[PDB]
Amino acid sequence: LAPRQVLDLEDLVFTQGSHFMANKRCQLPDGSFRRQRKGYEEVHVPALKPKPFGSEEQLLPVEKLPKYAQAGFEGFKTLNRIQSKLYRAALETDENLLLCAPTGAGKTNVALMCMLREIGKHINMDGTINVDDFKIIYIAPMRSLVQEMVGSFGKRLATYGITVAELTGDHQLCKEEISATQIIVCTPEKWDIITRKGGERTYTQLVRLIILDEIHLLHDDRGPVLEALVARAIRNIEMTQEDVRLIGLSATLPNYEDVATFLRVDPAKGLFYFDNSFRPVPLEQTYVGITEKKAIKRFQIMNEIVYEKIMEHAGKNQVLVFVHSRKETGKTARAIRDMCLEKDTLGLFLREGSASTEVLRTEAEQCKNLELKDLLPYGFAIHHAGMTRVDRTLVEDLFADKHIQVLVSTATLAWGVNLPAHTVIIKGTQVYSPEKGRWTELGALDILQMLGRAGRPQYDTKGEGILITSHGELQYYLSLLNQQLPIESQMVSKLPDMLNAEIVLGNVQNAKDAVNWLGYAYLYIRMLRSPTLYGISHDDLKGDPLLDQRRLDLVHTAALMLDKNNLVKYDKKTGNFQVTELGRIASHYYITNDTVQTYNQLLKPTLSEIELFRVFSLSSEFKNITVREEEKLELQKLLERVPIPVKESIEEPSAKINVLLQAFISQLKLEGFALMADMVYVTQSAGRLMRAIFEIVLNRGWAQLTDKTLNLCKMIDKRMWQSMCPLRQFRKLPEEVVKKIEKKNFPFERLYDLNHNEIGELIRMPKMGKTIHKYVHLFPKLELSVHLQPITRSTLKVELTITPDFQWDEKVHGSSEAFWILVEDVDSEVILHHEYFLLKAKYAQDEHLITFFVPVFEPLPPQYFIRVVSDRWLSCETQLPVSFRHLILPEKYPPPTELLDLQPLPVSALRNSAFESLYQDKFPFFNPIQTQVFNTVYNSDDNVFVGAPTGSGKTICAEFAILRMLLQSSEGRCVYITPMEALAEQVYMDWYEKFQDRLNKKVVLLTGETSTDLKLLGKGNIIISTPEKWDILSRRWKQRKNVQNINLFVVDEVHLIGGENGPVLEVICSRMRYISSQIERPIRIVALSSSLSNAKDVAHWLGCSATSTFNFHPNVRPVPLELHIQGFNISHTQTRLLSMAKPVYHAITKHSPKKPVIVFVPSRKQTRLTAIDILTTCAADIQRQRFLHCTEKDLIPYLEKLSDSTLKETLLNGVGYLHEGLSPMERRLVEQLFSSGAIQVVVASRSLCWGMNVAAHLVIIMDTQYYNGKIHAYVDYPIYDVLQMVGHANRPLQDDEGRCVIMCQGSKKDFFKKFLYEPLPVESHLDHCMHDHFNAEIVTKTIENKQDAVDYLTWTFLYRRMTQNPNYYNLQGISHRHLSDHLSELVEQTLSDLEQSKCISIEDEMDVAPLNLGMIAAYYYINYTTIELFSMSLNAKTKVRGLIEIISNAAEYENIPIRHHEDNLLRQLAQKVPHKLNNPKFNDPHVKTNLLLQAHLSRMQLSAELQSDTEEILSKAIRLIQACVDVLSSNGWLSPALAAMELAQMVTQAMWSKDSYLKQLPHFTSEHIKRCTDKGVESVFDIMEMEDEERNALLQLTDSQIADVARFCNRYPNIELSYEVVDKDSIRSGGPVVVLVQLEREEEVTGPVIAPLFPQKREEGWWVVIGDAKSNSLISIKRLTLQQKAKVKLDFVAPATGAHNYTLYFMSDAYMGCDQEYKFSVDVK
Amino acid sequence: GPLGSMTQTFSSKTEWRVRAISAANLHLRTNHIYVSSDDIKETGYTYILPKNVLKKFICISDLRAQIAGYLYGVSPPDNPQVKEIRCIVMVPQWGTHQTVHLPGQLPQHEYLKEMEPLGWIHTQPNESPQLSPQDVTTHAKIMADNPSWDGEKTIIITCSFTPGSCTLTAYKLTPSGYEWGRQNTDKGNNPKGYLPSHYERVQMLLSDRFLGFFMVPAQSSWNYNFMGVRHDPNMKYELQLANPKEFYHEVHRPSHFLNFALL
Ligand SMILES: NS(=O)(=O)c1cccc(O)c1
Ligand SMILES: NS(=O)(=O)c1cccc(O)c1
Ligand SMILES: NS(=O)(=O)c1cccc(O)c1
Repeated sequence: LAPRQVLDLEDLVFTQGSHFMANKRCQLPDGSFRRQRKGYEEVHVPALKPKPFGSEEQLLPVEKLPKYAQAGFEGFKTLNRIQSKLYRAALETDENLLLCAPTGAGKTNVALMCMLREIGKHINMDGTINVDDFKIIYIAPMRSLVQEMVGSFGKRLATYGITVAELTGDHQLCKEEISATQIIVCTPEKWDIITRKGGERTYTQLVRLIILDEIHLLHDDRGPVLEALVARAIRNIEMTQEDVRLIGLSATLPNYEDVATFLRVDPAKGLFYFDNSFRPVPLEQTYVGITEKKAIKRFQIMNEIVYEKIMEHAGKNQVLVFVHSRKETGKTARAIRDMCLEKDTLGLFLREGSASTEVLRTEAEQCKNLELKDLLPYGFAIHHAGMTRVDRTLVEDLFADKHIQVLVSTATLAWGVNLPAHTVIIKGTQVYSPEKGRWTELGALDILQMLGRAGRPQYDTKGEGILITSHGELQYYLSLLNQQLPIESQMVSKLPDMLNAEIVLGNVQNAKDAVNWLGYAYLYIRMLRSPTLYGISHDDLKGDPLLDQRRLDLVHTAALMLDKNNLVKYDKKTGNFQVTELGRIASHYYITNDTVQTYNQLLKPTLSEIELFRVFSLSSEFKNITVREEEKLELQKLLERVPIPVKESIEEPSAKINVLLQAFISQLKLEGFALMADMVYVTQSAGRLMRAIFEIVLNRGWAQLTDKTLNLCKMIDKRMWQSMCPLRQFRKLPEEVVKKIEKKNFPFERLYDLNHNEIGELIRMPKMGKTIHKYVHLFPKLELSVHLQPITRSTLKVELTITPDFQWDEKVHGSSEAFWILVEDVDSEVILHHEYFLLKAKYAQDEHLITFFVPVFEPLPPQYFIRVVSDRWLSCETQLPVSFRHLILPEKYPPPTELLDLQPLPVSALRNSAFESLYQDKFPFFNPIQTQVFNTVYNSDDNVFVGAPTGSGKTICAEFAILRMLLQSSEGRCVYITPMEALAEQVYMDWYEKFQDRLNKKVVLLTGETSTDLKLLGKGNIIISTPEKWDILSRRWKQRKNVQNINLFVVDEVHLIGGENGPVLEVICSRMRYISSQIERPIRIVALSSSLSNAKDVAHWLGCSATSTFNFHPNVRPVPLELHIQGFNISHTQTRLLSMAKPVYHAITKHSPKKPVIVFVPSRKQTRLTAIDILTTCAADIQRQRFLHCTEKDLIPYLEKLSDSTLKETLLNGVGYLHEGLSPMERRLVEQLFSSGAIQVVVASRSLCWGMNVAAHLVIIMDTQYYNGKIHAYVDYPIYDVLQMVGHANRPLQDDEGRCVIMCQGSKKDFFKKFLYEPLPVESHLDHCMHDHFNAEIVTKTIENKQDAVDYLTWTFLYRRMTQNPNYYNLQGISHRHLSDHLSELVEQTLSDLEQSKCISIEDEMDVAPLNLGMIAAYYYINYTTIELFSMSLNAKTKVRGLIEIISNAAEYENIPIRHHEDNLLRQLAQKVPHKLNNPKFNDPHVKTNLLLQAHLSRMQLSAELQSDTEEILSKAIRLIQACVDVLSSNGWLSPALAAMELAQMVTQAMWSKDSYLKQLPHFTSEHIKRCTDKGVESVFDIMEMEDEERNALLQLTDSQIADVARFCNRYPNIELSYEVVDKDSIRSGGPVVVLVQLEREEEVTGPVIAPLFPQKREEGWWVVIGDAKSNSLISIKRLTLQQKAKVKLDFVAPATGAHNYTLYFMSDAYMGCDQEYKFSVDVK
Repeated sequence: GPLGSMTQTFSSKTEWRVRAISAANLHLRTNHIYVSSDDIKETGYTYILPKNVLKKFICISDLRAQIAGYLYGVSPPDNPQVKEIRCIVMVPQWGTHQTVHLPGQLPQHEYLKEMEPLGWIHTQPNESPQLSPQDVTTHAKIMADNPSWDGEKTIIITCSFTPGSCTLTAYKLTPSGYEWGRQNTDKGNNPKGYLPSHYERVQMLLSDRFLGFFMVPAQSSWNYNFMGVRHDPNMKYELQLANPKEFYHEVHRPSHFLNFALL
């Protein structure tokens, strides 16, 4: 550790890259010989003989393959030799493989066999492939190779349903195809940059197979990318335990056994080496090394050798010459053809009597490439990249058709096309490398590929490869092509960059991690095997045999480099590595670490375009660029005229680079070959370098520089300046007409107002006015509008409405269009806020709503600005000024209620020994708040408001009120409302203990079931309910006297009126005040709240006198709260969380080293990760297991009962975690371990912050945002959640203080300080949520006209806040008339919506009345939109499947949780659903709801969190079904109504229609019911009516389970049914048909329905239906509940005379099998 | 001497490049802004200029070509002797080192209707102990064509480029100044009749207490020093609430970009 040494990495680099030659000798095959000639040596190597066929190794017929793999070999008889040797390993095992073989020997078809093995793992029983279960990565060095592989793999695999595709260039926008691509083909660099980013919900986790083609690229300067990939893959396997198969495909070169080690290939199983005798066609090799040094003579010697070699093949063999410049192809073909002309040898290529000459003549005439014109008639051709696609195809076809005889080409053809040739000549091995800034040798991979093209596989008996080079390189190339150039690691040069990547990912957090990581590099393997090659003494190795010290030194040196350049904070003592935003940007944009140092040093907010271009030009990627004298004058020209001035002299490379960029944007042609290659190299990387600069300055808030930089990105991409007509960006438009437009210099915007006539006139080219008009309105364009909503005098909420104002067209806009929203300050200098905005094609015609906060101050600034600017189109932007001249700020909030210093109030103050027994054992005195409010709460009847921080004990104040009520009325009724169900449950437990057990009163919890809840209201003295349960109960207050005779109404957490669910709370509170004003005996109200800035408004709305509203501010919490806010200036979530990891541990050891700690984290996965990370940091620290405070043995019993291994490990080391996916027992075990003091730390997910029964000394909130998968974006924690989390840091009976650390993105810091240090302002959102409440009030005749609706509103918190903060509700004045107009408009809009939905009628545009649909929506408490959609969908022929569909698309399910982990799960769950629908559709909550319903009816499986999801769905299914029943009945449809009635039974018992009723009985399964039907029993009464002894042999029997079977059978409905028709022998037509129907139950109302698979406890419901099955006509229906005996009367109107037979139906809603059916037929007489 | 033995080739070195490089550094001066208080006593109101728009004005300027903005403001409710400059308006314009060329038409926008015109601010290459006779002529001719400019209320602020800094001094015309200026057709440096008793210094103070804003042309930009042919004393323009672009911004010199691509 400590005695580290700082290395010089550059002195360890192999500078020659792939040209490095580790071997000192080269052994030539037998028969090779050397001949000398004037100026050059020739070395001939004879073609090898193919090896004998071993020991009867037989070629494998495709028939012998596994049948699922045979389709991938369609059209072949037998595998080739290498495939036959590889079949078992490739297809029958999952072994990692390394295959070394000569180029073209068959490696690709082996890779196909591996892919087929992977495909086999996903073949369903129906023969289809799961395709969404997996992904395969094929990594190829060159892009042209990538494309050919996409073609060939796609064609081989089409028959399987497999999609193969290349990875696209704009990953920030296009990932939708990647989700449909099973086989991704790409370069190493692309895969590196993709796995470098986190990616949130990536697809990298599906990758099961990686193929690394041409892996000998390890020896190239690109090799470290492969080492990075493999190291990352193997370590990620370790930290996932999910295998990935690795397949390496290699040339036959030394060290292949070390490559195998590096890939974790077992040599005895996965290593295969095939020497060069396995080349598909043997290769005779000729190497020509020129000794001449003088340039001119050397070039002529070259051309002479080429000519003479051509002459050995003219007329006999095609010859493919490879040269290394596009211009050089033509220059060389011309050199040779002219030499042939002078020597009268042109005739040997094209003889007479062959139509080939004519084909060449005619195809050269119509070719239109001038060099091709001059050459094709002579049989010579050229092929390079800057040529037409069909002209390259012309060359390829003509060469394949043997017309061309001499073809001069570049490397691109060798990599991209499958075009072999008998003779191949490599003319010179020097190529210009702009990155190296100099001429260099061709890379080995290029040489191998080019020579691999020699010899056509089935036309040639041998191939002939001639390589021409300088003499000093002969040995090098002789080694490369004869199995002897060893593969080495080029990695030390890239070490710092690679290390930073692993740091940014969190894979490496310290030097020990980095040593571990380097242990997976190919560099490490080679260092172990050849230390002296890598600068290590043999003695040094024997003293450091695993090279631990050497790796620590390498990591140390790289870390110091990165720390110097501000990518990483490196602590040398600990060795710790802290990530930075600069480091992250360098990794994610593939920037070398020196470049971001430069950017950080030179970027300033005041930079001009001038200095921006210079900064870019200083990038270390260009460090080898020089200014050659021969380039100067040309450059000088451009430098005298560039539109961006250049400060430095043309002596400086910086200036050449700047000028190259500006020239590339201006699309300037340059002449020097050096200059053009350099310009290409500069601009190829300009894009992502400038995007890195953009991200830097954007996240710093630098408005001007952000504008200039994004602009420069777009000019680089579009290759034009801003000054140019943006119409140029429609490539389809003629350049001539856009130039005509440019000439008139008028503003482009003015085109939007004219028409095709006027535009054609202004252009002076009317011919196509229309065309240009079209394009003008295709140009992206947005309209902007704001609603300003003051929160305080210093914080402003903004709602921005984005209205698209252009025609969409997929061929110009694709499927999405991206923008940045930038909120800039008074001076357009600071970005106050910014966010990415994506306009999808499916919403191109829709307004989009964006909401954000911005700071404001006093005196108000003139204006802010909202810019919305395209992320890719130049000159595409809209700026909306936001002036504040008429902003109405709210009044500064009042001072808090002073906390008076009172003597602590003893419990004895209650003056009641019974009452005092509730608290006297808990504490001696009440805290100061309870002490201060006691007199008012306990000794008066005033309405009371108590606002105070969470943890101030406001619940005891509610209890004071309840005790007073108990003294005034022995049967007093208090109703207590709290907004979350988990809080309701906790309060129910404590208050049951207090008031039922110790005071002998009735305490009840409302369930949500109307009948049950009305009973509970009648009998209970303390009634605990969530808001909606009380809303449905209290709407019917006119007809429910227990709702009026409420003595006391307590509402807890009332500040939540301002939150997402606040409207229902506000309504029920308003209703209680309204009832109390109506009944002349007032209902006392006590409201409890977090500290409120506008407490007085809440109090006045609830009728609290100033003397009884206690508005305490956060500083008065009884346990003082020390709150720290830590900002993290990192805008990438996964990186920010990483940077928080160690600070979490330090905050623990700083603020609570000994006492309990709760850490809140944003997600389920993060609980586990952070628990582990705390443990890891613990063990590295001196203090390990410091968080366990009980013996391992005292904890083991607790542990064994869990199903999570990680949870038992972490608990064993003192750290629990809590997330939704744990069993409720597991949550209980962890919580009890935490309250015991056994475990000191617990990591909980945010979603649990409302249902936790633990508290702590220290709460740490680790980040304040979570990922919403439905909208695919991050969402801020609501402030209410954060207040609740902070409130967990509160232990009155143990601590002198509570401590909380909130770690947040830096941009959020000020906001939290504003709304945590000070009391909270809350507002109403009732005006956005009125329809259901208005509808209900029109059902109950509270609202009978529009004036009634206004008066109604007068009772609400909305109405009070409209006068105090008008702009928040879009009022512009507080005058009484302004308010009246506003309320009238709100009323008008809401009533109009309801009337259009057919829920209400409006007469004389004044009076309103409920319609059937509104009454159903109100009765069942269903969103009116749901009921309208029901009315549309239900169709009198609806089947149970259509019912599940309709009800799954109810609005009540659009908020059911969504997590795309289930997506794949879900895609398999839809595979077996018994009923059929049209489209599987991703992750919309409706389809998850339908799926979980399917899994309920047919008890498919037992999910985890989806089990709670199913429970929530079942909480509303029954009411939706009953609403459907009412709709169908009101329309007279018999069969769909009975179908829905059985669907209620189905959902209750979890069955289908064609299932056995015996499925309802406990402890039954399938074989039991099959054998019961085998013995004649298919009814529950069938099993009841038989002696016990026989029944026990009839079924597999357990005695004590029979008791639950018996409780069911005795609870099963056994109703005997009578019915008379009332005096219908004297019936008249059109009059009264009255049927009396009596139901008598033996004695079965002991309690609820037995339905254990239903989450709510239910009571049996019944329907009596009179119908006619002939016409499917519902005639009469009544709904009833039965208590042993009851009679009912059904009404009908006689329709005709005679022949009338009606079926009577008795239908349950809870059980199956006990429906009854009778018939009756009285006649009209 | 040699006719061909020592031949050398001229290479263009255009003038605006050096000035663009120079304008890039203007932000350094916004932190050394000095107001001349040399007038022992004050004649007129007291004008208060908010720093934020002054800094932007300096930053969008050029070291040689003068630029100008119109001044709009109000008196604080307290005392009518204070004039708070609330707005600077940039209109289509060009200039030399001596003068500015502005359209005849004054700013017209509803957003300005509750403010009163207070004159104009302009840059100058060098400090001067006297108000320019060009400036006197310009202010007088504006007053003669626009009765909303009261000579006792409208001022001229000069922003002179002292080395490393900026010096602001504020003047008003005197009645003799207005009468001479409005009939002066000599645009030179020493015209007939010009008198130092044609102007007088007014008190001016820089403030951070409040912030001003800009208005700019609605469809063009303000800088026409590269499009001089297209600028005309009778050109009309609307305004918009937005901040001005800097002198050498690309939309001010489009011919430099379209001409380079023609090489
Ligand atoms: N596709 S991979 O190499 O196995 C990989 C690497 C890192 C993280 C991942 O989630 C996946
Ligand atoms: N960011 S801001 O509120 O608009 C602001 C404040 C102070 C001086 C300024 O020039 C601008
Ligand atoms: N706290 S922040 O908004 O994400 C931020 C601020 C400064 C630089 C950054 O890279 C990021």
